[PDB]
This record gives sequence, structure tokens and C-alpha cells, in this order.
Amino acid sequence: NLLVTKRDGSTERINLDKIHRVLDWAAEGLHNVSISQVELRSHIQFYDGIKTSDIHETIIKAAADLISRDAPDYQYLAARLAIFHLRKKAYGQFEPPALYDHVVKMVEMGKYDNHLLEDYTEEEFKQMDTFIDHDRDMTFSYAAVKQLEG
Amino acid sequence: AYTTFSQTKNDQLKEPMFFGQPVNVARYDQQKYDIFEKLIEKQLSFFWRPEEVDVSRDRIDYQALPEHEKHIFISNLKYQTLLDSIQGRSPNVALLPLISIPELETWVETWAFSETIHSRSYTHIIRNIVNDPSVVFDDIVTNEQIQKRAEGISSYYDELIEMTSYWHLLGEGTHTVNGKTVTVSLRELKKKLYLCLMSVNALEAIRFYVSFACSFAFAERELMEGNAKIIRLIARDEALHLTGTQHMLNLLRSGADDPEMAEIAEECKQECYDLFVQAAQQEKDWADYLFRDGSMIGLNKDILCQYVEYITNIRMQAVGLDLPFQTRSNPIPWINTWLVSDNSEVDTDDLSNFQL
Amino acid sequence: AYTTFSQTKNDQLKEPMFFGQPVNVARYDQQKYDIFEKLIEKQLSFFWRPEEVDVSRDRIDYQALPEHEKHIFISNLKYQTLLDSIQGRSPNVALLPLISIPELETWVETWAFSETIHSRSYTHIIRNIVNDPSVVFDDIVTNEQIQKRAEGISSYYDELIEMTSYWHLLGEGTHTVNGKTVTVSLRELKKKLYLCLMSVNALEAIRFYVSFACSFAFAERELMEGNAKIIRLIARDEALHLTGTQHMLNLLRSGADDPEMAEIAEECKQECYDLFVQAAQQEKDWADYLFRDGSMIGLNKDILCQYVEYITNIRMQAVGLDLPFQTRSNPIPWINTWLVSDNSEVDTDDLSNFQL
Ligand SMILES: Nc1ncnc2c1ncn2[C@@H]1O[C@H](COP(=O)(O)OP(=O)(O)OP(=O)(O)O)[C@@H](O)[C@H]1O
Repeated sequence: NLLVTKRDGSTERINLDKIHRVLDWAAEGLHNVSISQVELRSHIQFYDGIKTSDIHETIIKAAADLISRDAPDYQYLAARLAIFHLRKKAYGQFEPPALYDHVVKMVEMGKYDNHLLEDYTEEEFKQMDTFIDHDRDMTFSYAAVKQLEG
Repeated sequence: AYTTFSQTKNDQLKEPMFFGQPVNVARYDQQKYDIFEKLIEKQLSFFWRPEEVDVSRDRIDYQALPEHEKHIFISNLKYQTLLDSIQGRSPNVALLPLISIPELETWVETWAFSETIHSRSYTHIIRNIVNDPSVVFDDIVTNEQIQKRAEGISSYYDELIEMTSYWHLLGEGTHTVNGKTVTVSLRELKKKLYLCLMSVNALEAIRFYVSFACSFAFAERELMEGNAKIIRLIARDEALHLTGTQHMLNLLRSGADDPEMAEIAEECKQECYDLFVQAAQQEKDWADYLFRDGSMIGLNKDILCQYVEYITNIRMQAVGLDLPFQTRSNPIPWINTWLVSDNSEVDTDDLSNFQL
Repeated sequence: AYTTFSQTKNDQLKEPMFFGQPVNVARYDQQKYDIFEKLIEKQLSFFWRPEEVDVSRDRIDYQALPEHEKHIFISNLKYQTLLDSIQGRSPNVALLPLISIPELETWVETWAFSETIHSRSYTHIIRNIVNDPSVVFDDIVTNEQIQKRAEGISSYYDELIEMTSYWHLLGEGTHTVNGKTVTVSLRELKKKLYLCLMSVNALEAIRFYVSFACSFAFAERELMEGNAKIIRLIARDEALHLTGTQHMLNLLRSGADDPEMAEIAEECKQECYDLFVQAAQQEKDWADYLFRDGSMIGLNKDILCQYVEYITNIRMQAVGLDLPFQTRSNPIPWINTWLVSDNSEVDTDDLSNFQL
């Protein structure tokens, strides 16, 4: 059979379909964007125990390489494929945790300054969570996105 | 009555596309429609022998390609094999007896001959990548996906064979044999043509061009090279085909050649539109037969389907028919690769004047 | 009934030369008769375009060649022009519907296509050596020597067109239309073939080969080069033709393929013999039409006539027919050029012993 190594760590058989659906999520509401194009562009080389992360990585660069003047949307196409990876590589899951919960977690990790947990009570935090529009992450053009990743 | 040589001296210049005194002499000094003449020349120069391109590296490829993939390629090849196998004879018995002008005639025989090559090539491929030719051939004749369209278009030909036959063997109105009355009407035959040919524009425009994105798919994967090389040439020689199928349709609908047909184009407008849109669907299904076991790193059922819409949407905008499939941008642009032309001053002078 | 694709899976290996379920698929993995397959390959490799060989030097030649000679060459060219013009379509409507095995099929379409080239070439010649193409063409259709054989052989085709047509459009025994009873008998069609093809062995063996000695005559005179160059190639591609016309005749007469025909060969033995010997005469007369005004430095009525006997005498010894024309030695051997592969010890030891 064929193998694959989900970012989770566990193993799986190759599911050629699951890829397509991903590109779709991106091509959603776009034009001049060929779902089949990016695939062949990427010359994604399969080999046993390949990590799912790496596989996903390949398409990101591939879609970014098809960002031509004639294909302005591709800039946003790959952008969506990118935002996905990031969020999941920091949250375990596609939907980020509540403002409060997160702020605290990262505090004890040395990454966020506890300075906030003191100047803002849980209520105020959970309130600000309302203003937060995670969906705005889907309004980035890959150019900007890549910079954010550093 | 059909005569291999017509006695009469008849000025071809005026003979309609079809239904005209059978061409007396093979001349080329002139033409009524320069198009046909050119299609012949460009084709003649496109001549090529399938044995030329090497198939060695391809052999190991099939042996390696996964099962869900092996199916995709051997299956789509069977589909092509049949299309031309029939197309080869088809143009020759169905149209010839109707041919009325020289330029068009020579083209037909050439058009047909061109297909024979594709037929020969497909054979040269199978022997290389498979162990037994027969097993693959005997299936192209008796198979569930294959036969389903096989009879579809192949019917239009068999029809214009009998229909047109009674127009010569027999006159018009009613003749009764064995208690059966069969009518031959001139107009009843001019339609059995206009519809039978719109079936080819589709088999040589959308039906085949769709079966190419599949073969060229492995090409962008560095697999089954030989086939891609041969298939490319196929598409090229094909370009000339559908190109003519249109010039033959457009001029027959315009009436600039056949006044009567001018009307038949309106009372068949909806008729032809049906076949086009309908036949197009047959293809979308075929994909399932290939991507049934699994998808391909190059494309899957989803993608391939989008193509049929993009191609048929324009393919029909040429013949003059109405557009049914939604507009789109070619899902595959990588395919174009295979249908393109296949192989210091200083002064105080100017300064003095400025007033900072 | 004629089907562009037969539904049935039928083992071609056994399908007779003709009268067999219409070929379902174009395969080449095998054959029942390797001959046909080869004829295709050798022909395919013989491909050539008439425009290749230059015709410039030839132009001035015609302008110079005497009147009694100018006639000889423009006249014999008109004769060739017609032969292939018809032959081109002929093989395709007359035989195709009867074709029953794959190898033979592909050959037919190729055989026909090959002629289209000769037709195109003759045109490329006329424009060069004459001022107006039409004037020369319109004559090949309406002329006293031309029409006389024109209808002769061209008839056999038109016959197998209607005859074979009723065999599909209709069954057997008697069908009456408009007070007229027309019989279709299987055997009545198997003869309308064996006789119609023996008419080709002659048009492509003796009728044409005789029309070449005329063109190659100017060649040995350093005149009308271009034509000789083109004509040579013609004869070569032709060799394959009559070669097959025999293999198709011999195997049809042997019965090793078609048992029924085995008998038809005897009840037609005299029948075919007539056409051969009879048609042969038509040629001898043609000479008079050329050597009417005057003879040629290369040959005259006398010579050219002897040829027909020498060629037909052997040409028939192949098909199996009886020999009527007297035996002879080729009057012209110079013609072969164009049908061959066209581009000190001293001792007292041994002495001491002799006894003079
Ligand atoms: N079985 C698989 N075979 C091939 N590619 C896969 C497979 N599973 C996921 N992928 C692809 O790799 C990428 C990674 O997906 P993701 O970021 O969601 O992490 P994951 O570990 O693969 O979790 P999951 O597969 O359950 O969604 C996706 O683009 C997806 O298309």
C-alpha cells in the first residue's frame, strides 16, 4: 500500500483526494486559478513516511510561484494555503483558542509578558475576544503572510 | 445514381459541398473553397510515422505506475483506440458518395488516411507497455463504458449509409417492398448529414481533446513519454480535422453554398444543440471510470470534468450553437504546451542660469 | 446491414477477404495475411510529395518539342490523369463496405490515398508546361479517345455500388418496387467483385505501365525530366498496387479463404479472360491517337504495340489466366531503368628429373 505521516504523528495511507479539497478551500471564490495547475507545478515527490506538513509545504511554494500578472488571484490563493499551516502549527487545530486562555498559556511559556494578565481581568479579555475577527486572516496577500511567519 | 466518374462536364466551381454530380476528374488547378485545399497541404506536411518516436523508457513506466493510475492510462487509451478505428472508415463510406467538389474530395480521403496512422500508433504503444495486445484489444470491443458511447455516434454514420443509399438506388416519395413503405426525401437526407457531421465536430473537437489531457497528464509527471510524444502529433493532425468540420458546417448553414440547407440549419438548431450538450456529459462520466479506484497526482474527476465545460463552451461558440455550459477559465493551462506548434558632463553653461 | 463499427466480437483471423462482419476495431497486433500489412509499410515509407521534384527545365521542353510529339505527351498525360482521378475514390466506395479483415482495410484507404498524390502531381506538371490548366482538364472529361475506355472500367465500380448496396439495404431473393423485381443473390455479388477487381489488376498493371513507356520515352531523349522523375515514383507506388490486386485474386480463387469463390473462379475463368485480352486492345488503339501526326525518335505505333503484348502476356500469367497474346522479348528494355529501386624461382631441384 502507500503511506503518509500526518503532522499529528500517526500514520495513514495516501489519500490523493484530501489534497484536492485543500486547494479547493483556497481556490474558493477565485478565478484564473487552476486547482490542477498547482499540483503539476509542484512536482511533489512522494515517498513513504513523508510528513503531511512537508506535503502541504510543497503546494504553498508552488501556488506562490504561479502568482503572475495574468493571475493576480494566485497571490491570494497561496495566501489561504499559507494562513492554514501557520494557525495549525501553533494551535494544534484550525480555530485559535479564546483570547484569555491563550494570553495566559503563552505567559508561563516565557513568550507573552504577564504584564497583561494584571492590567486586564478575564472579563475584559473575553470581551475583547468579540472584536477579534480571526476571519481577517483570510484577507492577507501571501506577500505579507510570509513576513508574518518570521 | 452514384458514378465513380460522372460523364458530364460540370463546372465544379459551383457544385455544393455535398449532393452534387460526383467529381469527374481529380484536378487541383482551382477550388471553390481554398480552405479544404490548405487542410490537405498542411496535413501532408504533417505526415509522420508512429514508429519514429521511441517507446522503450515507456515500458518500465507502466510497470511502475500505481494500480489506480495504471487503470486511468490503459483505459483512456482504449477509448481513443475505438474513436479513430471507426473514424477511419467512417468519413470514407458516409461522406464520399455525397462529395460534390474536388478540393473537398481529396481532403476526405486524406482526412480518413490521417486517422489510420493514429490507429497504427495506438497499437505500437500497447505492445510496448503491455504483455499481450489481444487482451487489451478484445476489450475495446466488448466493454461496459466503451460500448455505451461506441454505438452512440457510430449510429449517425450507419444511418447516412442507408438513407443516402436509397437516394441513388431509388428515387423519391414512396417505394413499397414486402408491405413496407420507405420514403426518400431530398430534404430528409440533407438533415441526415448536417446532424451526422455535428457528431464529428464533437468527437474530433471535444471527445478527443478531452482524452488528451489524460495522456498529457502523465507527461507533466515525467511518465509515459513516448505516448505523450505520439499523442501530441495526434492532436496536431486533429486540429485540422475539427477545423474543417466547422468550415463544412458554417458554409452549409450560411446558405452561400446550399440555399436549401440554410433553412435546415434553423429546424435543426435545437436538434444539434441537444447532441452537443448531451454527448458532452458522456465524457464527464468516463472520468469516474478512471478515478474510480483513485485520483492522480496530476488531476482527478473534479478537474477533468471542469475541462469538458471549458472546452465545449467555446467549441460550440464556433459552429454557431448556443452556449449551455457555464463560462470558465481553463482549469488546465499546462495542456497548451502540447497543442502549440508541436516539435560625466560638466559645464557652467547650463548651470549658470538656474535660480535656486 | 453495414455498420461502421460491428457490435460483435468476431475473430478477424478467420474473416474472409470480403463479405465479413465489418471491422470493429483498427488493430495491427496481428494479421491473417501478412501481405497487406507489408504493402502498407512499404508504401508508407515510399511517401513523397510531387512538389519536391523541380519542373522548371521541363517548361521550355514542351515549348520546343515538335507538334507530332507535343501531342503524344499532353495526350498520354490526360489518359493517366483520368485513370487515377477515378481510381482514387473507386477503391473507397466499391471495396470498403465489403472489407472484412483489418489488415486489408487499412491497405485500401492507403491504396486510395496513394492515388490522390498522383492526381495532385499531374496537376503540378500541367501548370508548368502549359499556359492554362482548365483547357487541358476540361478535355480529359469530354474527349473521344478519353471517354471510350473511361466508361469501360469505371462501370464495374458503379455496379458493385448498387449491387452490394441492395445486399445490405435489402435481403435476398426477390423484392419488387414499382412493378419491377430485382434479385439479390449472395453469389450474384461475389462475382460482381471478382470481375470488378480483375479490371483493376489491368488498369494498375497493364493500362498504366503502358502509359509509362511513353513518358519515360522522352526521358531517354533528355526531355521532360521533371515528369519522368515524378512518373518514376508513380510506377513504384503502383508496383505495390497490382501486387495486391493479385494476392487478393489468387487467394480468392484458391478457396483457402472463401470456399464459395473457389467455384466462381471457374465459372468466370473465361469471363475474366475476355476482359483482360479485350481491354488490352483498347491500348493498342490509343497509340494511333498519339502517333497519328507522326512517330517519335524513341518509339512509334509499331513498338508501343509490341509492349502491350509482352506485358499483358506475363501480367496474366500471374493472376492465373490463360495466355492469348504471342510470346515475345521486351521490345523496350530501356524502360527497366525506371522501375528498378527508383532513387623468379630457380632451382635445379624440380628440373633435374624431367626427361625431355
Ligand atoms: N492521507 C493524506 N495523504 C496525502 N495528503 C494528505 C493526507 N492527509 C492530509 N494531507 C494533506 O497534507 C496537508 C496537511 O493537513 P493538516 O495541516 O490538516 O495536518 P494533518 O496532520 O495532515 O491533519 P489531517 O490530515 O487530519 O487534516 C493537507 O494539505 C492535506 O491535504
